[PDB]
Amino acid sequence: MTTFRFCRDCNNMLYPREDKENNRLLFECRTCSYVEEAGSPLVYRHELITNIGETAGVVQDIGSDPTLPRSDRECPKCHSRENVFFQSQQRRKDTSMVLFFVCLSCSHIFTSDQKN
Amino acid sequence: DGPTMREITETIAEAKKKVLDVTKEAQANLLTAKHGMTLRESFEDNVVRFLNEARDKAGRLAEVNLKDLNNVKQMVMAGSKGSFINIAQMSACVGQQSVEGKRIAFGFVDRTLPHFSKDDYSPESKGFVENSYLRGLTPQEFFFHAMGGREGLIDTAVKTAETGYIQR
Amino acid sequence: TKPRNSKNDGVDTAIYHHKLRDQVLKALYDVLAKESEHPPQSILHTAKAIESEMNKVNNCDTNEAAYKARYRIIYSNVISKNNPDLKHKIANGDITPEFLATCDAKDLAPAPLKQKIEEIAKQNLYNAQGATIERSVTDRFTCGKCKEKKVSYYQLQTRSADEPLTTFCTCEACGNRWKFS
Amino acid sequence: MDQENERNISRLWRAFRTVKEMVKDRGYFITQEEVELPLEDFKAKYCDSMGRPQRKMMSFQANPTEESISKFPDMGSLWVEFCDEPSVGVKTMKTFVIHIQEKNFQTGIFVYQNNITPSAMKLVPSIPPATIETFNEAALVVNITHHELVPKHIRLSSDEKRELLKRYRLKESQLPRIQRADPVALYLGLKRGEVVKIIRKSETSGRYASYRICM
Amino acid sequence: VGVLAAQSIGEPATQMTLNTFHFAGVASKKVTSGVPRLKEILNVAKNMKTPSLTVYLEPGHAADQEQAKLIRSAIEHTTLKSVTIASEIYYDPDPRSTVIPEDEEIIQLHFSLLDEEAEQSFDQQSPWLLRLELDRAAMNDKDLTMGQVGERIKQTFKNDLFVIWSEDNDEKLIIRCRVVRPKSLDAETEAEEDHMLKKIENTMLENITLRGVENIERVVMMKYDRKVPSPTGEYVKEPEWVLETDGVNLSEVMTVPGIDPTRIYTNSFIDIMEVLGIEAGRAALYKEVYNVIASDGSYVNYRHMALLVDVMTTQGGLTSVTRHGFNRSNTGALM
Repeated sequence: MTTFRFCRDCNNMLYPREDKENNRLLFECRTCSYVEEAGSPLVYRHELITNIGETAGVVQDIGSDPTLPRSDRECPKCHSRENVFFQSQQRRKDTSMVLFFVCLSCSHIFTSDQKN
Repeated sequence: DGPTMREITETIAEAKKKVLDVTKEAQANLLTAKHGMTLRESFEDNVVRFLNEARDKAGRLAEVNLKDLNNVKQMVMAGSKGSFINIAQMSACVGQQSVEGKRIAFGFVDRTLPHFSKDDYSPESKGFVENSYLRGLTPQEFFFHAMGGREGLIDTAVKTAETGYIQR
Repeated sequence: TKPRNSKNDGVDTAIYHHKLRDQVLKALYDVLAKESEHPPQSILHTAKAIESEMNKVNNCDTNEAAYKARYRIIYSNVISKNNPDLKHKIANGDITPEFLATCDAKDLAPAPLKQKIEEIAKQNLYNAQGATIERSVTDRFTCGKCKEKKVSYYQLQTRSADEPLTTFCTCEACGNRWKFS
Repeated sequence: MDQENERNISRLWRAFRTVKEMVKDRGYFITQEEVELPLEDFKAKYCDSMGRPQRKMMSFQANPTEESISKFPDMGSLWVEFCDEPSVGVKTMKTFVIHIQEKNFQTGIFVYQNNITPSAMKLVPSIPPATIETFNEAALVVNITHHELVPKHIRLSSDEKRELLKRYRLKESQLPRIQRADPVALYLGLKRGEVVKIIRKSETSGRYASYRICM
Repeated sequence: VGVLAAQSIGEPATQMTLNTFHFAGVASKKVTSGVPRLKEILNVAKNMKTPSLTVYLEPGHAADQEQAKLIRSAIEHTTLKSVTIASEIYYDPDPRSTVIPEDEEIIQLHFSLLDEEAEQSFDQQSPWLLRLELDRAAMNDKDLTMGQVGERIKQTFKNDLFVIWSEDNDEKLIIRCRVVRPKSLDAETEAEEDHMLKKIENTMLENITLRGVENIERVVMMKYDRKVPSPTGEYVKEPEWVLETDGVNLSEVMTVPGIDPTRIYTNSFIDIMEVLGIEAGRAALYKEVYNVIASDGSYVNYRHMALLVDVMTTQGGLTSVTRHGFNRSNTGALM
């Protein structure tokens, strides 16, 4: 997973370059003389289809939203029976109807799909 | 008569239970997507089919109850005014209001009306009228029925002109 | 002590004075004997048998592309670390040289990859189907074509609200359609 | 034996059968056995030791039947020739034209594989009264006339055209018309001012006959 | 009879609006029919909303699903961008060895399986890689063998991209696509490695067709119920497998072996007119008009529709009912 690297001088992103006589990769800033040594042959990455598990999104202070439903399911960690539950907040067309539960006390996230 | 009302309510209840069970199955990632058709579409298709069959069966019970000296039944039998759909709606139940071929979509964010809770998929929350014209409509199903009627009103009012141009 | 190979075992690989055959035999013998405790003589005989079969089923001078493809398939199967048992079998003789000559790429895979392959094939065959428009079943209307009462329905408020709802009935046994209003 | 070899061989055999069907439909004399030649005999005859299709030996001359001559006294022999080059050069077209002219043939069929240079087709209409027609190979694989939606067409003689025109009391500019680039017109090789009869099925009368003119 | 036919056709067209949207009750059947479809038929539009094409298989292969799926794979358009779960542009400075253990196993396979010319061309492989993690399911769906399809056509097209590729048995299907360029490239050119290779990589994903025919986005399997005379003489119902596409290219689908080239049909009568003739176009146009009228349950006698269709296709071509078709005719000036 390629990460942007900024020059330590002027915060500009570092462009790759090659060293033929030593055959090694370096990152240089086109505005200044800073040169740093590349730690991996991985500089860029272009994935096509996202195999990302669906995420509940923002969770902070979600228990104060009064338009969000409730349930009496039991917490797997703190053994509490009060929690908030909602569907996946990522708006893809093909998302399944798998729930997400956020516990009221310990703020623990879990799902209704207990696949082993 | 009262017994016919009893079977009507029982049929409505059993359809509601079937829909609830399908919802429970789909919420646990156990439901299987149908042939060449998304999971959400499969859930919606099951719900719609269940509710429509419930309305039809209740209507047929209420129609079979009626005697021969009923005036509406006499008019329908003669062939002059009405059909069994009219009898079903005035007596058994109105049914499922739709808009553009689908149930009442989410106009707000993740609900259909401020009186519900976010991510609600129950039939009564998505435009199902389980009452009748003789019993009376509650406000939400009244609103959904109003949208259903508005669609056809618009249809007539404009496609008059389009058809006129084509005819000329 | 040392990795067994053509140079280590001191076995000549130039028997048919063919450069391509010589090097492919050397490579296959080395990869077979590197991790095998079996005596080298029967290994060399098996190598001779398999190369003779390769030559006789397909001439290299006329089908060098197919020869290279077959050699690559077999060699990749041999090197495959996921299923070491095969290098036992070819050493043991359980897999006949003719079977390797004729077998496809799939069958040489281990059992878990096989099972995944049939599962993928079944899922694809299921996913190539179209949308099935299953309609509500009822037994009241009589069809005019085959007179089988298994006629589906659909009813809606489509005509002008000055008139009642409109129903359309389609026979699922013959394909007849009609309207009532 | 790469798959592309037998794929191309099969498509070429299909095109050959379709061309034979077309020549038979134009009124010429072709036996039924020759139309139904199995691909094994085709491979045995028109392939070399390496399996390369030898198109140059497929050129043949056809002659009209007794019936066609009786209906069309002006009809004459036809020649058909295939071209091996992926693109037809000017010299090849000139050689084919000269061969047709010295054979004194009234019409010829020149089937090309991929493309023809503009200078080559410059010579197409330069040999009256002979007619030169070209058929791209990719468009002769499947016979168009064998579809279900295509009714059966027939060509009409001068006498039949005159009799119809008198009987319906018409001038030729009032009949329905059919273009030149129409695929069935190319199949039948209709020229300008020729009338084609159509036989069709009908829910109301069973059979119905229409007429059209090539414009 | 002209005004009689026009009135007969266009009176139910006025009431047709009401029940047009019954097919709106099926969301997955978003196919134009009703008022817009009749409008498009009359205008002879050259860009339909939803073109389609229905293919009927051979008599022998009709009852079995397997030959049907082979044909379906042989028809649908397959391109490289569709078959790569990760066609990731990676830095490939020294293709001799890598840090990732997964590709290391594949390394020694071909490094002991490359010819002398490949040994010479080792230096031609780009300092960047198209590293292809290829999805197993998508590759097996189209019956696509890794080696032959992956490399034969790709290297034959322009001799532009060579590959180190593994046999399908590895758990992670990894291909190393390394483009091939002459060493005679200019110093300024050779410095701008990324500049050439990103562009050629995009032109590589987008413009390489592994298998199929162009413009056909989807092909789908369906089961239908034909009626056939039984050997005793009566008519019996018999099932069959057909292929319905989403997108039309009739000149190339017609010649694919393994189908019935005498029962193919599409709802785009202009293509039928171009390929099969004008009478075929007339029959297809009649089927379209009759379908759109009768899909509402209304009945209009045959003579009216026959007259309209004959008028629309009497000049040797499709003459639309607009000013461009009728007001450009040869009729009287005041008319």
